[PDB]
Amino acid sequence: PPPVRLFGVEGTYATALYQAAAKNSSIDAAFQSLQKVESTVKKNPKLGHLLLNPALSLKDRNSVIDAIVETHKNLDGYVVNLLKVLSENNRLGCFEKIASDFGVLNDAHNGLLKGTVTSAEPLDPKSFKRIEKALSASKLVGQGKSLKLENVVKPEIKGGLLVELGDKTVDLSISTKIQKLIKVLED
Amino acid sequence: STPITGKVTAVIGAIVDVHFEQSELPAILNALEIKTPQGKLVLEVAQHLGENTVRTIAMDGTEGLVRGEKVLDTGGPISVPVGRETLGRIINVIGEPIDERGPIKSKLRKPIHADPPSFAEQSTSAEILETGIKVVDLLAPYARGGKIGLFGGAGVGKTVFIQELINNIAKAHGGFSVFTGVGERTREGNDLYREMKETGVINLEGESKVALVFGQMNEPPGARARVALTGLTIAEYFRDEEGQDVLLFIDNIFRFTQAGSEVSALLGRIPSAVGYQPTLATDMGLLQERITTTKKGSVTSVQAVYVPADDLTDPAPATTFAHLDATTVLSRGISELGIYPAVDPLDSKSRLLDA
Amino acid sequence: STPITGKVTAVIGAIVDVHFEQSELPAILNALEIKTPQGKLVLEVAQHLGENTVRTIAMDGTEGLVRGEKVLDTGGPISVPVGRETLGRIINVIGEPIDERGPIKSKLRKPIHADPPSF
Amino acid sequence: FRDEEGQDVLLFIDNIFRFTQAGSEVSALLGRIPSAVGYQPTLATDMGLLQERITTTKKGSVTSVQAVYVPADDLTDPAPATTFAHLDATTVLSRGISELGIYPAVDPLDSKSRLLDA
Amino acid sequence: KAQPTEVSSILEERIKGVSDEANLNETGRVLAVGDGIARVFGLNNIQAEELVEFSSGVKGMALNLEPGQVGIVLFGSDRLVKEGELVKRTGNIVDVPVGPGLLGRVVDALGNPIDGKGPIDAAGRSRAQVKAPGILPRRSVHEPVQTGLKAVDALVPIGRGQRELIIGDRQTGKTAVALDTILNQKRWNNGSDESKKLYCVYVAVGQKRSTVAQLVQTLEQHDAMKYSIIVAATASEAAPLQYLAPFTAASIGEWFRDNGKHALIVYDDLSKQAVAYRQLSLLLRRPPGREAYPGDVFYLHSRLLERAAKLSEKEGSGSLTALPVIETQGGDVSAYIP
Amino acid sequence: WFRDNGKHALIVYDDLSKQAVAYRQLSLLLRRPPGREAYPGDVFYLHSRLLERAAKLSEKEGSGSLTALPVIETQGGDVSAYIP
Amino acid sequence: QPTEVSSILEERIKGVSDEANLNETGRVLAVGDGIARVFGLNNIQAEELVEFSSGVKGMALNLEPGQVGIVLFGSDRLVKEGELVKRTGNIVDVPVGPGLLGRVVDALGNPIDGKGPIDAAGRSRAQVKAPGILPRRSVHEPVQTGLKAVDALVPIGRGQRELIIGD
Amino acid sequence: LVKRTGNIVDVPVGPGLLGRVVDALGNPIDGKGPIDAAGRSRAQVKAPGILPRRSVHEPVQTGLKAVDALVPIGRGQRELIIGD
Ligand SMILES: Nc1ncnc2c1ncn2[C@@H]1O[C@H](COP(=O)(O)OP(=O)(O)O)[C@@H](O)[C@H]1O
Ligand SMILES: Nc1ncnc2c1ncn2[C@@H]1O[C@H](COP(=O)(O)OP(=O)(O)O)[C@@H](O)[C@H]1O
Ligand SMILES: [Mg+2]
Ligand SMILES: [Mg+2]
Repeated sequence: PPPVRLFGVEGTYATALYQAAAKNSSIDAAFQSLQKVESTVKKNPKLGHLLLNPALSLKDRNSVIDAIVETHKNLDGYVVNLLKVLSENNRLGCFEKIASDFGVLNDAHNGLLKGTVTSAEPLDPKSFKRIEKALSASKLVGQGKSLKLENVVKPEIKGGLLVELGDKTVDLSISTKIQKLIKVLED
Repeated sequence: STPITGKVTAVIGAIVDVHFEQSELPAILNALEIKTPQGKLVLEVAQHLGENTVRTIAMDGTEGLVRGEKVLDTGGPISVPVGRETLGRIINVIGEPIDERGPIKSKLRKPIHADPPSFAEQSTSAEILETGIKVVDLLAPYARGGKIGLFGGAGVGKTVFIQELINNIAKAHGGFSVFTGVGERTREGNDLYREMKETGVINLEGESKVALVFGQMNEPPGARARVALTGLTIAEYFRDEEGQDVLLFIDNIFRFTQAGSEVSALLGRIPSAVGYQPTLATDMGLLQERITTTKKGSVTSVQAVYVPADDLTDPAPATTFAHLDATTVLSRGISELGIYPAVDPLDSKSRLLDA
Repeated sequence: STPITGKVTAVIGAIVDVHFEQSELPAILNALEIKTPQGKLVLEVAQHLGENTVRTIAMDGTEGLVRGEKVLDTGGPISVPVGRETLGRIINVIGEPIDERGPIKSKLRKPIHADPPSF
Repeated sequence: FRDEEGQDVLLFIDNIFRFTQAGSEVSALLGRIPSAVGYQPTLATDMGLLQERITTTKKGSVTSVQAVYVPADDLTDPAPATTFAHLDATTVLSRGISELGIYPAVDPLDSKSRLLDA
Repeated sequence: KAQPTEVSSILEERIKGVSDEANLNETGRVLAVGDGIARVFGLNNIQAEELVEFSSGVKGMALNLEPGQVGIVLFGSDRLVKEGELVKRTGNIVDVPVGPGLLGRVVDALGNPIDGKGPIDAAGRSRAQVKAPGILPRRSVHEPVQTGLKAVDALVPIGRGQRELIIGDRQTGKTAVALDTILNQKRWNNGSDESKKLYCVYVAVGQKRSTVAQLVQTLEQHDAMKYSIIVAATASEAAPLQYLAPFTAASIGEWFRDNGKHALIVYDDLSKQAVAYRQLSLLLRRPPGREAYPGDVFYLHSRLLERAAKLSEKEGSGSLTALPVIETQGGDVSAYIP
Repeated sequence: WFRDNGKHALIVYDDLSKQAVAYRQLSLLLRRPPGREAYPGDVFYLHSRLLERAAKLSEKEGSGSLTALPVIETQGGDVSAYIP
Repeated sequence: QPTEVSSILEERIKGVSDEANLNETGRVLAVGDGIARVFGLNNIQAEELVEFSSGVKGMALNLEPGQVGIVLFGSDRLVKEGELVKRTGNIVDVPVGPGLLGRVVDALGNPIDGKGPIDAAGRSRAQVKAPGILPRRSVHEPVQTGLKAVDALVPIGRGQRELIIGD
Repeated sequence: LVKRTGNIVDVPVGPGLLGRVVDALGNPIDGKGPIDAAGRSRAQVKAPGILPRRSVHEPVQTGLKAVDALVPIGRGQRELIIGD
């Protein structure tokens, strides 16, 4: 069973790649290959437009694949097979997404759970460290995994935090609390 | 030049999907010939599905369709034999004669679909056609180059009336004629050919004057839908190059529009125009507009309209009622009395019936 | 306030799809003005398709609309000028006076989708 | 009861049209393309096995007594129309006789049975 | 480091130049052509309902502008347009020529002559779909125009600028009364006073060339063809042509209306215009509405019939008169489009 | 088989509407594009291919005959439906 | 949107990128309501008989590129997802001959009367094309149905397709 | 953020709802004060079975002096009221 559930054709290839890498125990190699491919895509903005093109033909898609493969001389023994499968399935316009879900699968198993400590103002780094240790020591999705909380400065929050971690957010924001008294005040 | 070829990817009943290479994608209404063990099968494109794939309709029985077979394009629509040699021979929508009497060595070969004559070429017909039938010669005279409609239901005698028209016109006029058998029954077809042989209009060892474009209903719906335009192509080739008055005979225009809606049902073709076919207006006008009295010659289109239990509410009979100029309705009640021609004297009106 | 802006992604006849950024998505029944050569066009939101895209309905013809066109968010429903200055003046759905009598000198603009009173 | 016990079974199935209605119910959410007037595409087949499982065998007999609720009193509706052909004895309770005063309402014409023999 | 440079250099080829020297902003590649529809990716600078060339001879209009593909309605037969063909936008919204040159000539949805007598010398070019005259620059319909037919002249008089509807069944003689008005305009169109003159324009949306030809012939027999402009989008022509032809005639009539002259537009058989737009919408992934018609057919008809109006004396007192017909079946005008 | 062997055969196509309904179910389950009254596309082609087989052969083919007697069930006497 | 989403659906749900020789074999991706979807069977023909591992026969009507649509000759209980499927190498046929007379047979030719096996002079294809236009003769031998009305006013002849349409 | 309440959809039920107007969710909308409910019942509740159900024998006094009296309603009937 893959670490997390993925849905849609943009993600089915990601979980298929993760299952294939599990058989060979080469998840790290596939991950690094995907990062190298997306870095190459970011290196050439035109190449990113080439990937997203749905009208680009089978020979042209294959040529794009040989272009992205000849550099580094091979990304991985299986990710090139996934790329050619995408070519014969016409799915080069989603490779960034497939890399995204493969990365999500990677942090799902490698103990790299991510959190979003969103606040109205940028989080003070002394207060940032206090948030990390408490949630790391807590049992919220805790089975020996690290944590990667990152501050998300948004205007929707009036103030405070929404500690988000694995389908768990605490309604500790002062904005939601002051509103929650309003409806009962208007009884 | 290298032949343009591809591989079949899908076959859904009479609909076959073929994949082509780069710059190898043909145009719509083309011919996709696939070498089949049971003779020769060709497919006609209807719409592009993207990813170098074309959605086509089988022009012949879809038995033995396998994905990956090599299908070669003919460079356009499947050219049908056109010329004097086609007279006296039954020709299908695929150009392969079903009379086992040798291939038709026609003068030329024209595609089924062609641009209709321009607006300037359109003109009205005001010439009397001698049909040899007293009631329709007097009360509802035919028009030389016009569009005639032979209304009537079942058991009323439409097809026999058409073949009698061809026989009488050939006897009384040397101009060639063509009879497209859209939705034509095989037993009725054998009857038609036996009558043509026995009447002298079709001479196997000599010169004939009528060519059959029989539809053979048991072929896939595309053949039934396109035999009408095949016969129309024969008629326009006879009119233009030969420069003679020709007699186009539609077996059943109702069956033609039914087959058009049918092939619409196989494909996406979301019905919007009339309800059962969204394209019906487009191809219907493309067909009817092509019969026109051009400066080269005149084509008289005698179409038979079948009304099931007087289904005038349906737009299909009304559409045919809009095209024609003189009607020859063959109500069954008259034939039940003893007058087997069954044409109603008061309901068979003629546009050119004036002093 | 941050300069909320969007990019046109689809024009479904009258319907126009605009892609916004994270937290920049306006709610539904929210005017979205687009600068056009034939005047001023605004669009109210009715459906949130997702992926930072909101389906909108135009208050006028969408002639000449291009993908990537900048869409400015008013901040709330379609504000229309209000007051005694609007009396005897032809004012359209958007709020621009179409009586060819000059601009409306109204000091307030109450949103059309105001909160209805309670039972 | 018919096979093992070998007894004449008086099966009284009440509102058998609800079986086809539930088939159409599940069919809409099963991804099946709706059939004519919105019924399930597999109505004919599934009701075929259901009804053909009722028959008179050598072991015994099942005298199934079914009542069919015709939608809108429209006998051309696919489910009652096919139940007509998939059934021996028919007793149509027309509303036009039910409100006429003869509430038994058995329409004396479409109520036909195969036992009508000399 | 050298290999990334080499691969970047060689990526320019083997990609059919879809991104290089094209930019996919004014050009594009067709994914697939359907039933008068060609889905093309690119055209990042495309405009709404703007004309586009397919590099084959047929024109097109981007009525729909989906993010993944630009839904373009084919302006002609779909045979000559193929998937993967390079398209080029015209840079302008769909526009048709307007002027006095169209008098005594035939045109189509794209404003080109079909009979081929000669080139059209129309003095100006206006957009096919323009905004209706404003609420202020208009006046009450007061100039009377005689119809010829007593049943409408003495009972339901049509005014100069009124969008009166002559609605009937399949066979009711709507074209008969239309031609009656056309031939009754001959009394003033052969005079000198422009106020009484009425340059009538007739639409032939979806009508086959035989019927349109017979109508043009019987119009010529009355010597009334000179002052009448005839536009035709035949049944053999594609549905987009049928959809545009009334807008073409709207622009034609608006040219006379804004020039101080009086023009008459007769929107013959707008029912098949409605069904053609319904076909275009249903084929363009538009959500179906009532009777499968899209909800914007009312939008289309309002936009089309508000063009014909009586302007104030400020705009030269020119008026455009609308006389559509609806070919209902069975006399049931209770349907959504009627 | 009887027709090609010189013998005379009579085939009765009882309840062709049932065959049409079965083909409709098969096509709808197969996600084929539905047509009029939700019936499948190649249904008229099906009926033609089934019925045109029965005929009277020529003398050179053994003079066999296959007589077709199709039977359909109308819905309330409506002969204007697709299958009728 | 710098990276728009334009994908819709693909019949491939398991990325293998290896394995071959599935031209004659296949695996059932989805099966239900008497129909099945099988990936593989590259060299299969249109409505060609196909044999399942459970013994239930099938017919290949839908042949989309992703998978071949198989309609089952019976209930779908015995067939499950991923089961191996094999081609029969031939189209559906039916035993024919003079021994069919006096027997009741299944649609596939199996004798359901239960009075022994079936003896047929040969086997003929189920989907046989109609006889050609030329090898036909005018219907002249009458078929005596026995009822006065049909025999008199609407007579039926040998080789004539006469529809008995009724409520 | 979409927090879940942890329970099936419920509505206040009890004798305190007498004289009070509430919405679908059961919140007081008439503005007469809070709703005093004995408990909370699921909006979707399975209907009583055959044995828990009883034959309708207790009359319901419609008070219409019409057919509603000669053919009654009774306690427990779901008597429909159709019409335009
Ligand atoms: N004028 C006629 N003289 C002799 N027989 C006729 C005449 N008209 C019709 N029939 C007979 O009636 C039958 C009608 O067949 P056909 O015309 O093919 O079908 P429909 O009447 O439905 O058009 C023919 O088999 C023919 O023998
Ligand atoms: N006022 C009229 N007087 C005489 N004949 C008429 C009149 N109106 C219509 N017709 C007849 O109607 C026919 C044409 O009908 P048409 O105008 O095409 O109907 P519609 O306008 O509904 O399409 C002509 O043959 C003509 O004889
Ligand atoms: Mg006939
Ligand atoms: Mg008319």
